Amino acid sequence: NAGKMFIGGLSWQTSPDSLRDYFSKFGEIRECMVMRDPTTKRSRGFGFVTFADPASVDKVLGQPHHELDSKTIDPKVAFPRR
Amino acid sequence: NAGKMFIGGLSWQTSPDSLRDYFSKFGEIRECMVMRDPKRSRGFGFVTFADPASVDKVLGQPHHELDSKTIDPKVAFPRR
Repeated sequence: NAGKMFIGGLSWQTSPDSLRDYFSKFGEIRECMVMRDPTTKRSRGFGFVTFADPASVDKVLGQPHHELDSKTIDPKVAFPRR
Repeated sequence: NAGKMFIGGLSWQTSPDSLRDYFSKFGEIRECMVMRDPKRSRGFGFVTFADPASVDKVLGQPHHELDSKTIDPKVAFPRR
């Protein structure tokens, strides 16, 4: 549904509060989660954000660069299928 | 939480129902979900097993394949 985004490339050290704190700069956030890639303890992880205002997604995508915990992260519109 | 796994590299071919059918052979599944990237090659799948034991059966099988693609199921530790 609306307002949801899937984010790739998170540092292995990025916490959910680091993910929430960065993305709060484009709007209020309903739900936020980080999932580690366990192939290594030093592997890039994945993030999920659910914005309160679905216009927040637009604000995110209008940036050319996104950086978090010194890694370039890759926010995408989420396309879930249960 | 427990009993969760994720799979990368899913083709557009693979339906959520196909993913569920694949992993149900290792045990009953509570949740199953696919996240596509539309850009023409590989999305992500998420499965929640009823019983954590089912994760051990997936990981004790060394080679996995789904809809022509080798897949590499991994334990998922989501943290909100």
